[PDB]
Amino acid sequence: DIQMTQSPSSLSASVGDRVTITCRASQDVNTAVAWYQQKPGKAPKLLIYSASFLYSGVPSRFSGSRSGTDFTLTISSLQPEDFATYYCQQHYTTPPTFGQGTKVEIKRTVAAPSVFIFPPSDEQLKSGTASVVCLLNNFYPREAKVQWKVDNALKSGNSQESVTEQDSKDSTYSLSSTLTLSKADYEKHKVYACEVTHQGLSSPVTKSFNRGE
Amino acid sequence: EVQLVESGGGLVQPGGSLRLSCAASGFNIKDTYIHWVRQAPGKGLEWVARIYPTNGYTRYADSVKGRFTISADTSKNTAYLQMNSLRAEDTAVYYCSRWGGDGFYAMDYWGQGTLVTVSSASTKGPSVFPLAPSGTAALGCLVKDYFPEPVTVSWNSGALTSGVHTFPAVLQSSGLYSLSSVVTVPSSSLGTQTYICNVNHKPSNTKVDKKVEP
Ligand SMILES: *C(=O)OCc1ccccc1N=[N+]=[N-]
Repeated sequence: DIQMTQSPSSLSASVGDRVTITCRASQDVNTAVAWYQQKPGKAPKLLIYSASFLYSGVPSRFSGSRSGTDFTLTISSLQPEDFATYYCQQHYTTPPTFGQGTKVEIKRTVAAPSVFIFPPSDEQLKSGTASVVCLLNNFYPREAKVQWKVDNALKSGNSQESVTEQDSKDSTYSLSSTLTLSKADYEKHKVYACEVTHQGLSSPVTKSFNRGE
Repeated sequence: EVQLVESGGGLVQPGGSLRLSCAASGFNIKDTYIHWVRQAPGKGLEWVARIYPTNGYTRYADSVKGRFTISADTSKNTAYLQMNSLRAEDTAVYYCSRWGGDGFYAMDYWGQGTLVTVSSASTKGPSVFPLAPSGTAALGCLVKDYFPEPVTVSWNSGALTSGVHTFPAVLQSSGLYSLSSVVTVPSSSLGTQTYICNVNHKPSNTKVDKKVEP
C-alpha cells in the first residue's frame, strides 16, 4: 500500500504562530490528498481536499500545497481552538491510507501547578482498599514529576497518572496521581506525601497528611 | 442537511459477532461510496472497508478481509458492517464516512462514531468515593472499578462547570477503569455550599449522586 509519512509527530506553537505540517507519500498520488482535523472525543473533520482546496466553512488560516510527493498543511495564525491532532490521507489507490497524525498543542508561558492531596475516604476503607490522590492543577508545560513518599520512603509501582487535555481557556494541563494500597498496608504507615517537581516551581513542593490525624 | 449516524456498537465477547449500521440523511447513498473507518484507543485512523451501494461492489482492509462484510440497502439509505470473529484488536470507535464528489472531496462527512469494545471482562458499575476538601480549595469524586468505558460526570447537575477537571480513565492492573473528577472552588463556600458529583455508567445502568463534604 502507499504509505503517508507525516511529520512532525507533535509540535507546540504559540497563538498567532505560522504552523507547518508535512506529509510525504511513498509514491506518486497526484493531488488525491486530504487533510483532517480531529479534536479529542470528536470525529475527524475535513480541512483540505485535492491537496490545496479549502473545504466549506474552514477558516482561511488553513491552506494546503503539493510539491511532488510532499504535501504541506499550513496554519498561518494558530488559534487556541486549533489544538487538535491533524491527519493527512491519500486516496489515489485502495486502501486509502492516513498519516500517523500530528498533535498540535498551544505553547504558553510557564505556570506552576497548584497541588492538593486527598486521603482515602472512610467509605472506601470499609471495602478494604485505600486510594490516595495527588492533584496538580492548571500547569504548563505538561512535563512534571510526581513522587509518592510513605513514611519518607519512595514508593514505586503502586501509582498511576492521568492528564487532562489542554484547557481551551488558559492552555494549561492538570494531572492526577493515584496511589492504591490495601487497607492493611495503609494502616501500617503514618505520613503520606506527594512531592511535585515542575519548571514553574523554584523547588519541589510537598503535600502530605498524617493518617488518622 | 447531510449527516451520517452510526449505531450498533457496544461490549462484545472475543470470537463473537456484531453488526453496525450507518444511516445517511441529506443525500442518497446510491450516489456515493460509503466507508467504514476505525480508531483504536489512543491510536490513529485505519480504513476498514468501502462499498458502492448502487452495484454493491466492495473493498476491504487486509486486517478484516474474510471476517468483516460491508453491505448497503439503498431503499433504507443505510450501510452496514457485519463484524465476525471479533478480536481485542478490533476494539475501536467505528466511523462511517462518504466520498464526496466521487472522491474529489475526499471524506467530507463523518458520523459521530460508535464504540466497539471486544473483551471477556464483565460489565461492572463504579464505586464513587468523595475526595474531601481540606479558587483556593479543591474537591472531587473518585470513580473507581468500572467496566467498560464510558462514564459521565457532572457537578451539581450541570450548574457547576467552571474549574472542573474530569480526568481520562486509566486501566488498573485489575483490568477495571478508574478516574477522578475534581473542581476548584472558593474556600469560603466549603461549609455551606453543597457539592454533588453526578456519575452515570450507562453500560451497567448505574447512576450515582455523591455529596462531597469537608
Ligand atoms: C509502602 O509503604 O512500601 C514501603 C514499605 C513496604 C513494606 C513494608 C514496609 C514499608 N514501609 N514503608 N515505607
